[PDB]
Amino acid sequence: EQIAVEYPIPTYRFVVSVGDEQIPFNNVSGLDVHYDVIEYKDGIG
Amino acid sequence: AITPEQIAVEYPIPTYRFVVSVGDEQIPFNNVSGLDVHYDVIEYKDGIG
Repeated sequence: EQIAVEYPIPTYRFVVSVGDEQIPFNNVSGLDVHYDVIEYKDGIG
Repeated sequence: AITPEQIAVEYPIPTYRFVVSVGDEQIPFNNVSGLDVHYDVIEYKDGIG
């Protein structure tokens, strides 16, 4: 009983601080982590 | 309509799947090359052609 449901956080409820001061921004993007892929192949498969 | 046996019999073989044995042991490898046979050429010319 009492199934609990949670919804994701809205995207507009964010606060940005640069250095040690808070600056009201309008849009922040690009916080991505990217790793290269190294591949090695042998003759036997 | 071509069956896999027909491909095994008549089609050419690719060059990416191979096994290498060194002495009495098998060692995986990434690239093998240089398996060439070369002969020298001996020439002799006559005065009449």
